[PDB]
Amino acid sequence: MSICTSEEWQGLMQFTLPVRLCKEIELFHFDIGPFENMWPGIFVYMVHRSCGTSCFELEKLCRFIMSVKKNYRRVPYHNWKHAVTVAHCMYAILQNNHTLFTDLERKGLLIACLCHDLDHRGFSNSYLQKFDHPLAALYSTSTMEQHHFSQTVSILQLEGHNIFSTLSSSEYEQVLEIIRKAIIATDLALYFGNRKQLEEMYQTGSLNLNNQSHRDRVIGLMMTACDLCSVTKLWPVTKLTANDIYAEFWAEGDEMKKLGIQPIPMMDRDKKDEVPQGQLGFYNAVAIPCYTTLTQILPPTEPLLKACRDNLSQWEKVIRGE
Ligand SMILES: CCCc1nc(C)c2c(C)nc3cc(OCc4ccc5ccccc5n4)ccc3n12
Ligand SMILES: [Mg+2]
Ligand SMILES: [Zn+2]
Repeated sequence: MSICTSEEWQGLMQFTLPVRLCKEIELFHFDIGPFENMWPGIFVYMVHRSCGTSCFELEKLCRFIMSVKKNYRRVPYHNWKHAVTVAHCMYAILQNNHTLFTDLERKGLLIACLCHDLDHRGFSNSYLQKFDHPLAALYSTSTMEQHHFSQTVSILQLEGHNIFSTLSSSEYEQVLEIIRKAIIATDLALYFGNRKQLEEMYQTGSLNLNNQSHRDRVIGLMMTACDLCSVTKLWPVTKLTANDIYAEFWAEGDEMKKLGIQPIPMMDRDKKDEVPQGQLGFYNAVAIPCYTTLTQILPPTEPLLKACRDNLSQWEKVIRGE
């Protein structure tokens, strides 16, 4: 497992954020894209702002973040950029719904988002379970996500990395649970059930944030919303991100071909033409319903729904040749 150098976490301690970035970070549609060098410092800032400067021991935090960074691989999409992207969206939702969530939860959720794709390979849970690869035997379901959490704990177990040590064993065990459920929730195979339950609970008015299982379900949908948030950016960022995703999908399809298996059209680079229709279907069946139910449960998150509506509109425009 990769460990940051002495030169990386200390430099991060030194980092400060420009004034104009402080303002824009608060926007849902903010794109971290153009600020690569500043990405670690952006997360620190977000953590300090959301949780408090007294929250974690700075030195332990810097080690943790820079070591998380080194455990993201050089893959087209499920990389370090994705991790910070997802953490930022979480920060925006949390800032607009601050007191609905406890100190511990905001700490856990921010750290969970950063680590939620730790050591991703560019391969889906479908690939691994239908090939093997020991990970699918180690985790029969949810599968990469179980691996991501395993990695999260491993990095915490590195010397001077455990940011949660100053917590009482009660709060400590809780924050791990928060992180575990939240990371697992990022398996999209689970999202569909989750959103139906939440839809059912909201429409009937059963929904109660004092109810832990309800609260667990809300957190998981927030995770889905953050995980998918590239659909909520300005169109050219969304379109550029779509390239990265397909780069990974097609590379998975290519390894499948090498091993004598036909991949689905989504992972088939020969089926490039079907992308806009595939996107349209993803927005209609996944993204739109996600951000709709989210807006219902958390009204301040509506700009997320709006941006996704806008991007759906764009994909429709591509389909009809415009
Ligand atoms: C697994 C990553 C989840 C995810 N995060 C984002 C942020 C996206 C985004 C933005 N788009 C996604 C599109 C998908 O599949 C859609 C699809 C379905 C059938 C196809 C057939 C041929 C060509 C492309 C197809 N695409 C599947 C997952 C998508 N996705
Ligand atoms: Mg994932
Ligand atoms: Zn992800």
